[PDB]
Amino acid sequence: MKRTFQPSVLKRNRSHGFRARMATKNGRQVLARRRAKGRARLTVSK
Amino acid sequence: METIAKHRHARSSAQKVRLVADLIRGKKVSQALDILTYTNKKAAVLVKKVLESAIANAEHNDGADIDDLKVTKIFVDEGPSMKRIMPRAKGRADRILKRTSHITVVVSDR
Amino acid sequence: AVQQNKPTRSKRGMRRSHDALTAVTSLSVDKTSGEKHLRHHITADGYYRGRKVIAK
Amino acid sequence: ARVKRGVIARARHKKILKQAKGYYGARSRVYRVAFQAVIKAGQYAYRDRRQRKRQFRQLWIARINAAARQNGISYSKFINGLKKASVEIDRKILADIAVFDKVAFTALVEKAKAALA
Amino acid sequence: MRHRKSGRQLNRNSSHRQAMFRNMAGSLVRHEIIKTTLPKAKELRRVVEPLITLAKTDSVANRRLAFARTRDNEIVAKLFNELGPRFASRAGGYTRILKCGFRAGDNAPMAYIELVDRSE
RNA sequence: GGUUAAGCGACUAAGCGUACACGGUGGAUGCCCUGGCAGUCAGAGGCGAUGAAGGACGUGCUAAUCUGCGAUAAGCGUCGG
RNA sequence: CCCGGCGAGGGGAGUGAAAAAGAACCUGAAACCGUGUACGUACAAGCAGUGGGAGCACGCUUAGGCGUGUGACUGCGUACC
RNA sequence: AGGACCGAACCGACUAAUGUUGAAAAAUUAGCGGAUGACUUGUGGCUGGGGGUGAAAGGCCAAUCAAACCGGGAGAUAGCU
RNA sequence: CGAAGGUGUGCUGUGAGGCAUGCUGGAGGUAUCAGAAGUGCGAAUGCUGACAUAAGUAACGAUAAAGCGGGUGAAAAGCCCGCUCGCCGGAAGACCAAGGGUUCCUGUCCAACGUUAAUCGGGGCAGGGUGAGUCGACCCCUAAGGCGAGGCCGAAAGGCGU
Ligand SMILES: [Mg+2]
Repeated sequence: MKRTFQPSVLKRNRSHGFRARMATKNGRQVLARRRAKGRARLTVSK
Repeated sequence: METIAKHRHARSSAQKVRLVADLIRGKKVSQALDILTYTNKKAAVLVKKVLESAIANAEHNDGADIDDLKVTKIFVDEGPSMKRIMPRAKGRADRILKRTSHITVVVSDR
Repeated sequence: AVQQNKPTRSKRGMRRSHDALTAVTSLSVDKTSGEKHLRHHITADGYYRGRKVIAK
Repeated sequence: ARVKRGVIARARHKKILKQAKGYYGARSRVYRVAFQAVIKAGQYAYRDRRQRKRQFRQLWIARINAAARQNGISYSKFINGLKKASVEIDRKILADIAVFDKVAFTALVEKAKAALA
Repeated sequence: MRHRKSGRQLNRNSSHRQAMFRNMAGSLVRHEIIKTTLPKAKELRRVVEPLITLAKTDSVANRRLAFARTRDNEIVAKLFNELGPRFASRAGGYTRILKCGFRAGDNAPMAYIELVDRSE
């Protein structure tokens, strides 16, 4: 049974990565919110 | 003089060990050791080690009379439990309990 | 099929009345070394009917 | 100011379990069951404080009737003659007399029979 | 429902039972002393003892028939030469069972089985 | 004193129930706070291309983490206590 | 030091006011699980109590039928929101 | 030559049994259909919620869909329990 | 010379309650009169933690299959060696991509894990191990597509595009 999550690092970085987030105004809002919340892993990269 | 020797956090259920404890309660030590070492249970091995520990406990720390030594008080108390997760069908989880036991043996000549 | 009421410890205790173990009493005494062993069984060091059976 | 209820609640629980000391199983250990047992014990105690008077009254009449019929008279006739003799002895003492001192009870029945006529 | 029936199952099918006894029969005669469970030892006598009786007479036909069991030439080689003369003057009862308690892994009735004399 | 008959009859607890004593698991209650919450009085009310906020990796006699620091890497120079 | 598998665990000795403060460590309740003692229970039917109540065991008292623990039998009694 | 035939890999899921706190939040076994095409599959990309996509079942859109998920309005409102 | 708290006993009040004391406890508590409430729990398929019941019952995860001898070891059906028996063998063999991120080898241990035993292990601890001009990546170029100086358009955000 093929489950929903099929891992792929290349797609993972291009979708939720740091540069993908910074490419849009909305992504900067997401990064600002996580920085305010103080999360250790700001993005998904590495 | 009463001699106390106990095993704490023994990896066995209190109910299982208690089934062997009542076999030797109040019996003579000379025969009590024979019953334990000829009993086909894991708990028999555990209580035998405690009983032998009490025997040398009542001679290195007490005076004499090994032959007249008699087990007076024996009881098994439930100890801390360990919580483990056993997955079941349809994504349901069941918390299984791994029960530890405290085996206390009190032996005295009188 | 499952309980409708919680059984008490009295019912639990009476159910375990027949679960008590039967301790052996008079296993045997060897005729050569005089050591305890099961009936119709060899001893720890391979004694049965006095004569060697295992030779280690 | 925040108030901690850990001390007063425990004291109330001990009091209820104290009153229900030794009924059966959970009724002497579990407050949720002990409290119901304590209240039901109160209703029975209140109810039987009135039933005790009726119970002992029933016993005394039975013993008086037994003793009177031993002398050859029914209980109803004994009291009927007893009232006609203007004697105001209650059934408790009459039952007490009938058991311990036989000759005294024989005096009561003879007077009742005499006063009956 | 086991009325006058003999032949234990040992929680195995016919193929596994035949192979396990065949392997165990060769191992027993090779060493003259093995330790196995009581039910295994008791059914092993219904295999090795008939084999020894067949080995009492040495012939080309008997050796080939004896080779069809235990499927090993060395076991057949030891028979008809070693265990033949020893048991020539014996009528049955070539093996005996010595109970030795229970295992510590599964608590099973343990017993040694060996030949009569073993020449030791 | 004995035989027979009749009547009555406790002492048994495999286990359980009640009370007490002694224990185990459990971590409630009491006490405590280099932790929070709300304010008052003052300051600051911004940082950054002379490279910000926030991070990665290194840096000790160091194996890890926290803190500091940045190949001059738990640090360097000057002036004071 | 001893038992124990050169373990775990435990008992001694010692420190300590205290180890009934031993690192699972202040105080350590209840549910729950046991050991011993006292009483009852193997011909008795049901919200398990209540009123009466023999018997049994322990403390009384120096007698005075007292108190505590249990409860054979018996009338009544079908939980709470 | 064939949207040809029988039949492996591969794709799919018509029947029966088991399983139904399962080995499995739709599977296993025995059978079954297609299997050179309107076929299947790997990698990457695009279409974003009154919207997408749909050989059309109001089916699918991260184990969900007659309007996905997360946060906010928000302690919505409830003559109801 | 013993506070709070905990655990029993006795006395006392029409009741919520109050007082005294035995033991534990080992440092705070607080009269009377007033003042302020996060002020009194048995229920809300209440919330959090702990512990029961079923019960030592079901189950221990493909019916491919184990037996013996020796060894280490306190202990061997499961670890190592050897002999057999069986299974896969267009796989249950071998090499890679994706993914994982030290699971690889050696020494040592059985606290926790392995649905049992454990000396064994993909478990704990320590040490070691990955060597490229020719392999791949990197690098030159490009498809679908993404971004996009100027530019066009759009309340702003922004959309499209050379
Ligand atoms: Mg109690």
